[PDB]
Amino acid sequence: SRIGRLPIPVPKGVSVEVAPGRVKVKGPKGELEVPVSPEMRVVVEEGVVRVERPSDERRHKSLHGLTRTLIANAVKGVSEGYSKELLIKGIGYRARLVGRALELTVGFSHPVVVEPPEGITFEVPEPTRVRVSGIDKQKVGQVAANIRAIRKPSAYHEKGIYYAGEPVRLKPGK
Amino acid sequence: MKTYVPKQVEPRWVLIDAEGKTLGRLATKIATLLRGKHRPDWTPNVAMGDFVVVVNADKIRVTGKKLEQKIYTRYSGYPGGLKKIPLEKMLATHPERVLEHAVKGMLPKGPLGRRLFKRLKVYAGPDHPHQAQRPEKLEV
Amino acid sequence: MKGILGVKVGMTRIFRDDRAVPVTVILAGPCPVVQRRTPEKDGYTAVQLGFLPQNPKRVNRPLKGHFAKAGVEPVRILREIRDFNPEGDTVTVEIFKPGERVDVTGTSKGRGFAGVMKRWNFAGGPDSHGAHKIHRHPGSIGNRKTPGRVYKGKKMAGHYGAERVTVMNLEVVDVIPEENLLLVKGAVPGPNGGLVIVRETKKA
Amino acid sequence: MKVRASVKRICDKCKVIRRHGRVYVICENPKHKQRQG
RNA sequence: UCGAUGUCGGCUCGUCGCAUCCUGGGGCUGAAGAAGGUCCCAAGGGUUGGGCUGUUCGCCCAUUAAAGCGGCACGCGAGCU
RNA sequence: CCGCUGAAAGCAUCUAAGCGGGAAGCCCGCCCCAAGAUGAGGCCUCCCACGGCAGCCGGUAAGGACCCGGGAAGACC
Ligand SMILES: [Mg+2]
Ligand SMILES: [Mg+2]
Ligand SMILES: [Mg+2]
Ligand SMILES: [Mg+2]
Ligand SMILES: [Mg+2]
Ligand SMILES: [Mg+2]
Ligand SMILES: [Mg+2]
Ligand SMILES: [Mg+2]
Ligand SMILES: [Mg+2]
Ligand SMILES: [Mg+2]
Ligand SMILES: [Mg+2]
Ligand SMILES: [Mg+2]
Ligand SMILES: [Mg+2]
Ligand SMILES: [Mg+2]
Ligand SMILES: [Mg+2]
Ligand SMILES: [Mg+2]
Ligand SMILES: [Mg+2]
Ligand SMILES: [Mg+2]
Ligand SMILES: [Mg+2]
Ligand SMILES: [Mg+2]
Ligand SMILES: [Mg+2]
Ligand SMILES: [Mg+2]
Ligand SMILES: [Mg+2]
Ligand SMILES: [Mg+2]
Ligand SMILES: [Mg+2]
Ligand SMILES: [Mg+2]
Ligand SMILES: [Mg+2]
Ligand SMILES: [Mg+2]
Ligand SMILES: [Mg+2]
Ligand SMILES: [Mg+2]
Ligand SMILES: [Mg+2]
Ligand SMILES: [Mg+2]
Ligand SMILES: [Mg+2]
Ligand SMILES: [Mg+2]
Ligand SMILES: [Mg+2]
Ligand SMILES: [Mg+2]
Ligand SMILES: [Mg+2]
Ligand SMILES: [Mg+2]
Ligand SMILES: [Mg+2]
Ligand SMILES: [Mg+2]
Ligand SMILES: [Mg+2]
Ligand SMILES: [Mg+2]
Ligand SMILES: [Mg+2]
Ligand SMILES: [Mg+2]
Ligand SMILES: [Mg+2]
Ligand SMILES: [Mg+2]
Ligand SMILES: [Mg+2]
Ligand SMILES: [Mg+2]
Ligand SMILES: [Mg+2]
Ligand SMILES: [Mg+2]
Ligand SMILES: [Mg+2]
Ligand SMILES: [Mg+2]
Ligand SMILES: [Mg+2]
Ligand SMILES: [Mg+2]
Ligand SMILES: [Mg+2]
Ligand SMILES: [Mg+2]
Ligand SMILES: [Mg+2]
Ligand SMILES: [Mg+2]
Ligand SMILES: [Mg+2]
Ligand SMILES: [Mg+2]
Ligand SMILES: [Mg+2]
Ligand SMILES: [Mg+2]
Ligand SMILES: [Mg+2]
Ligand SMILES: [Zn+2]
Repeated sequence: SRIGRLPIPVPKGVSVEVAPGRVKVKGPKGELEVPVSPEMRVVVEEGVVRVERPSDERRHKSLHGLTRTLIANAVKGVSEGYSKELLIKGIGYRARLVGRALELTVGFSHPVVVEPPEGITFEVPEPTRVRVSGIDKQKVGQVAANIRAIRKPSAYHEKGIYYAGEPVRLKPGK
Repeated sequence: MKTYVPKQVEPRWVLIDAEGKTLGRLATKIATLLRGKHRPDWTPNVAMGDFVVVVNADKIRVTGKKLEQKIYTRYSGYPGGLKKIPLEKMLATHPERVLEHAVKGMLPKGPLGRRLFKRLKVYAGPDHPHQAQRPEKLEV
Repeated sequence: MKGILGVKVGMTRIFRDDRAVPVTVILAGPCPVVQRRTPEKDGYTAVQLGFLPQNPKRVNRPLKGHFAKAGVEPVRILREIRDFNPEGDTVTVEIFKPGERVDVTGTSKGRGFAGVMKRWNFAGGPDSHGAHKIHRHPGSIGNRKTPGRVYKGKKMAGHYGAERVTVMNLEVVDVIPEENLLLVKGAVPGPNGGLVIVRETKKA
Repeated sequence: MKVRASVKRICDKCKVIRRHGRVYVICENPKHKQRQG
């Protein structure tokens, strides 16, 4: 019944060095930096990282589980790295890879080209499936959300952009 | 016996850094200096106060949501000329005026206090061209 | 941001592809750069151009002097073209190609102390049905006791015309280098023989 | 979105939120979604 | 306020409020689509010409993106009627 | 309004730390005025270091004003 106390199993060989207000992480896939509240404390242990709050005030309870999960996420990233699959539903709807960028053919009067920001790398195993991959989470999380917005799911048809494993809840017409 | 009246006195120049300092609680010391009410020879109807050279005025600090909710305003004389200006943007435009406007309102009204604000010189940044005055820096 | 000083000769029309194109002609060139504004020295970028040679008998010492430091012959008029830096010592209409677009400035004709039906296009009062000496009057200028005052920026009779006016996005119809003549489709302010500036357009 | 001074929960699935000084009411039934205004 | 603050409507000239008629941005929709309905944000600009009547208002003709409601002494007679 | 990551509150949550998208509307950009902006700004060139006794009087310089011929400028100015 608590996260800010759950340890953070740092998997070798990923580094963690504390610095007031932040924590930097290095991994087989790239660096990351976790800005962190000063009021907390990040404790380094063998192959484990924790975070201690200095009191049970509500404002310290909140930032606690928060900070643990940021660092924790930052570790899986530089090691496993995150990704997300997008599902394309729509007859004429395609999605091909343009060198490095992504053009989406989803019925508009035009192709929607999206340029990959730093860290993010687009990939296409299927003109129907898309896999966004990176080391950051609130970035891999964002970009994908952006792409899904171009042609969101519809309420009346399996037609649009869907998160992988996203329900197909539809309404009736007539 | 009558009260003492001080002949013309060579003013003194002060240098006050404002970085980190709180806005309204800095301008209260300045205006006091300007007024000269820190002098044993204070006199109401003369400019017997320091000159105040404020610096790093772009780094003044403030409490709460004021950058987003403190609305500096102007009235352009014409209809609809009510200019509503947030604190955030006065800094990102004309910062030396957040402090000025603050002290300005803490100085009396009329001529005197209108030429005391003149003795105030607030510059944004760590430097001032008043080196030729050798300002006596103060800590407050 | 190329631009050039010039005078207004007049306006006719020409034919271009079975079509009549109203044009106003301008004696733009040739303008010699008599000074270059700078950010370090003056704090901003521009070019002081000269236009119309002037009889040295009417030119005085400080002016004669300034014309010296620039190795520039005297001249009648001096205007700047902000954010403009020609590579050379002299500016000419050659800087304009046909089919381009320009913004034109001229000291509009002066209508003197003109009325309200003329400066502010008001409608005045009727010419009948009982109009008592108001056929060309404005009307009511305020309310009553609240606000009990008159607005600033209010529209009333007053001097109208003879004020700077900048016309924009005109078309370079043709340029006659031989004579320093710029043909621009449209209306250019001010009377003929008046001064005008021809600055590159800021529209798209 | 509904906007009213009587924000309440309509089903077992509704959830009462405070967001940005405001009280919303989110749910999987978009109808029940409310704001306090 | 009666040793006077002239009172309806119109014309002219505006300007503000926003409980928004239009254009703009949204949620829900018994939202398929187009077109509507209902709340929310928004007052920048716009909001026609006519027939009847002193008329405000309202009805009607032809239109429109729309033909909004209200405050300024039911704005405005040392400005007109 | 729509979200990303996300605790409190092992799930969930657009927010409590933080980052995005998004109105003809706010800010800038566009046109015009404007340093009496007495906070009276800046730049180019010109003039000079005159006599008598932060003031006065007198004669010049760089310049200007009056006077005149006039102007799509303008009631006079
Ligand atoms: Mg370790
Ligand atoms: Mg311990
Ligand atoms: Mg003190
Ligand atoms: Mg005191
Ligand atoms: Mg003083
Ligand atoms: Mg404060
Ligand atoms: Mg400034
Ligand atoms: Mg010409
Ligand atoms: Mg001119
Ligand atoms: Mg005239
Ligand atoms: Mg006109
Ligand atoms: Mg007219
Ligand atoms: Mg009329
Ligand atoms: Mg009539
Ligand atoms: Mg008429
Ligand atoms: Mg009569
Ligand atoms: Mg008459
Ligand atoms: Mg009138
Ligand atoms: Mg009256
Ligand atoms: Mg009043
Ligand atoms: Mg004039
Ligand atoms: Mg031709
Ligand atoms: Mg109810
Ligand atoms: Mg219930
Ligand atoms: Mg839910
Ligand atoms: Mg009386
Ligand atoms: Mg009475
Ligand atoms: Mg009376
Ligand atoms: Mg009386
Ligand atoms: Mg409203
Ligand atoms: Mg609308
Ligand atoms: Mg709409
Ligand atoms: Mg239907
Ligand atoms: Mg339908
Ligand atoms: Mg529809
Ligand atoms: Mg709707
Ligand atoms: Mg509006
Ligand atoms: Mg309106
Ligand atoms: Mg009508
Ligand atoms: Mg009739
Ligand atoms: Mg009736
Ligand atoms: Mg009837
Ligand atoms: Mg129609
Ligand atoms: Mg409509
Ligand atoms: Mg009444
Ligand atoms: Mg009544
Ligand atoms: Mg009345
Ligand atoms: Mg009236
Ligand atoms: Mg009358
Ligand atoms: Mg009347
Ligand atoms: Mg969600
Ligand atoms: Mg989430
Ligand atoms: Mg936040
Ligand atoms: Mg953003
Ligand atoms: Mg944002
Ligand atoms: Mg988005
Ligand atoms: Mg943005
Ligand atoms: Mg537009
Ligand atoms: Mg000007
Ligand atoms: Mg000046
Ligand atoms: Mg001022
Ligand atoms: Mg000057
Ligand atoms: Mg004359
Ligand atoms: Zn519900």
